[PDB]
Amino acid sequence: KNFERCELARTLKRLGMDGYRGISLANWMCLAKWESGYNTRATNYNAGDRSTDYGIFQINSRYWCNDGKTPGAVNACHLSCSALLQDNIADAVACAKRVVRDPQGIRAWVAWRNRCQNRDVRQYVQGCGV
Repeated sequence: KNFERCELARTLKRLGMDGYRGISLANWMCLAKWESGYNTRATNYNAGDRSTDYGIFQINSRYWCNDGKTPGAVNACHLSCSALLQDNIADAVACAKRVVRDPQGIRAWVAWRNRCQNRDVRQYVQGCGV
């Protein structure tokens, strides 16, 4: 499913993402935008280390979810990577929260550092009623 901007903003807000561990909704939107373009079915195989990024947040199989084909991987979110490919983003949001509970916080995603950190992210939630 490809979410429309404001639709996603409220979906994330209802899921408890607004200010989760100090992370604003605009930051989460900027993350999803640059990671998948708001596409829940987005996937990226990393030939270099044999891992795969799944869903709207492009969560990696090496540490977060289990797909059974990533060498020496763990499943910190305790989810089949398949759960990160559903139209319903509840499980992906639960896993994204797990990711940020670690020391790096939102910085875990390099794309957030590249395109959201110290950037004007207000545009992501303007007019969405959040």
